Amino acid sequence: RQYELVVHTDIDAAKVYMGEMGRLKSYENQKPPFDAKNPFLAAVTTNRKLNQGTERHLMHLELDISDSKIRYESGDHVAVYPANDSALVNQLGKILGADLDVVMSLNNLDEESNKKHPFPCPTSYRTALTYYLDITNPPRTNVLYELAQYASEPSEQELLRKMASSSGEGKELYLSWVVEARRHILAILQDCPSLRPPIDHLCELLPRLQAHYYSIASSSKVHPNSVHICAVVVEYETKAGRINKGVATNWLRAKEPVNGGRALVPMFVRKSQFRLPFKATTPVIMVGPGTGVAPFIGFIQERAWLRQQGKEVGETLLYYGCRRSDEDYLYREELAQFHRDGALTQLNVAFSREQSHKVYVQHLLKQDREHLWKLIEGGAHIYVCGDARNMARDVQNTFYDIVAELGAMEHAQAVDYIKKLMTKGRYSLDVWS
Ligand SMILES: Cc1cc2nc3c(=O)[nH]c(=O)nc-3n(C[C@H](O)[C@H](O)[C@H](O)COP(=O)(O)OP(=O)(O)OC[C@H]3O[C@@H](n4cnc5c(N)ncnc54)[C@H](O)[C@@H]3O)c2cc1C
Repeated sequence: RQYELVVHTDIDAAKVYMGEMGRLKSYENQKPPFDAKNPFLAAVTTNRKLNQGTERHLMHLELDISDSKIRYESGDHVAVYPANDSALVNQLGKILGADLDVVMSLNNLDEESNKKHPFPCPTSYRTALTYYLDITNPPRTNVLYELAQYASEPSEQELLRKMASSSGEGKELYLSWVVEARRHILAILQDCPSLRPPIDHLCELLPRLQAHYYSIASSSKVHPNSVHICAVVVEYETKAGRINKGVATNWLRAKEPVNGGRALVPMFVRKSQFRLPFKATTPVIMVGPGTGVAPFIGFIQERAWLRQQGKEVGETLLYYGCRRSDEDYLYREELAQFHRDGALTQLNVAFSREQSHKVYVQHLLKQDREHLWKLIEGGAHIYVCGDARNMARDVQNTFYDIVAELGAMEHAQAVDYIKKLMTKGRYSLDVWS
């Protein structure tokens, strides 16, 4: 293996990592500048449910960044360093027969290597499993390969070796049993009960818990000291009878502003190129169904603020979409108000499940082809946010058709027309999977 275990049975508390990603005690003793290595622990001042129905949980959070000196603009992303579910960590410690509160360090056997440890050390197994390791995604084949030796029941050891191998059947079993069944490490330990790996080796094998990104849903012109997040919680039943929970979204959902004690979220801002036009008079066309509406809430807040200040602001159009108006229409109240006040020139919403067939944002775009062409020819900026798997492409193709038709040009010329808009920064995307 790559690291050797050094147990610290008599270490001073002040020398022990408790979840910080960078410098020891940086989470507790907060000093700017705040960035990825020194994230700001923002207090959650608001955490509320956005959707009307109960099929899913969509939430709006407001993170207090006052005194952080952090600067941001609508369009930027906010990264958060989440924590795993404490109950899940507890289950892992129990099934492994390990004392999670043991403080230790895993040191690279190669004393010259720049990578001295697998994560911040010294630290306890509980802390590592909570803040530093990924214990929810399907383990890679290499992890299964190393774990097989620890399964004392021959049949289970054979199963693990098979799924970690390159045999035809082995690959199909891994695909269905680990990947498709979404079996995380605890699920594997439960389904192969003879598997008893030492916790320190397990901590060396698992991947690191990663920062998760969200599109800031506020304008710094309106909320300079608060960063807002709009997110859908990930929670589903697996094909193995278990309930899997997305790490960051369930961690955020549990952040109660609230005995007192503020709910803190370690975060940092990652600058993007997704930006409103330099001139407020320039029109904007925003397309963002579902949580893709996130950055546009900030855009609209900003355009509304500018109008309120007394500045001239161009047309501001939003093409939003949800399943049902009484199920998951995000920011329905806020958007209605912005429209009523004139901040939002047009509020076009596609309710995809209110009829037998699908009605999506691109259907509304095409039906508004005339005005959209007028706006585009006039210098308007187009923005698309949300699903990158199909929505983004479908929307792009719709703009191709609009330009080809009303622009009286061939598809090829339409593609070049849109591509030039992208190079000129007039067609921007903020999509994810
Ligand atoms: C630049 C950028 C901006 C983003 N902005 C936003 C935003 O504004 N709002 C927002 O809500 N999200 C946003 N996301 C998505 C966000 O970063 C997270 O991926 C999402 O919140 C899920 O994280 P999690 O920690 O809860 O899930 P994780 O624990 O990371 O788990 C996610 C994984 O679970 C699996 N999964 C999810 N649902 C199912 C299912 N039904 N069945 C089987 N497997 C499933 C997939 O393999 C998925 O990759 C953005 C992503 C990027 C890259």
